[PDB]
Amino acid sequence: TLQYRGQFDVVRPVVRKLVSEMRQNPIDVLYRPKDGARPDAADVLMGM
Amino acid sequence: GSEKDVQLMAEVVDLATGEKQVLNDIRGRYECYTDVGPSFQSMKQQNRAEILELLGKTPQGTPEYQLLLLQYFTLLDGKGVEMMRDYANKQLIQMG
Amino acid sequence: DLETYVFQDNLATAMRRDGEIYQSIVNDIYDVPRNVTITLED
Repeated sequence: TLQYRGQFDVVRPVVRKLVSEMRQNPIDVLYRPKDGARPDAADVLMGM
Repeated sequence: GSEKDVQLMAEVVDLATGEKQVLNDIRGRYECYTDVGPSFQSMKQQNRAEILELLGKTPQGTPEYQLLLLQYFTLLDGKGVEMMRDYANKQLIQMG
Repeated sequence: DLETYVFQDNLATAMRRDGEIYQSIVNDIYDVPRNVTITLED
């Protein structure tokens, strides 16, 4: 049968706020040399 | 030579098989107690944090502040920051 | 920050794509000059 079926959402703004908050803080991998190695061991690998 | 930390090690092979054998003295086994502190990832980060703390506790316009600044600068990692590391090492060596 | 930060990021991605396309078209159409130094003593 056909009846009225509305959609009054209240949860989408929360998801939008969370994704906007997580998009404002980018995260990437940083290579650092081991303690016993040279200071510059992670230069070429980081550039690559 | 005064205060030479040789870091002597002792290892012996069985001469009957390729496997090695460890040699740890009993007298000097338990000589450092465990404690709880902040979590780091390498021994250089710990030294960097301690130098930062000492800088925070040291007032400005003092030779100790300059020594701490140079000690912090000579602990960086990146190759882009190499000018400052070399300059700090040279200054620390030339000050004796 | 702003309310439209996600839309700004999407526009930035589209602009990066546009820049890639424009760079390719320039390489295949225009005359890009090559920079070279003689390194003469004078």
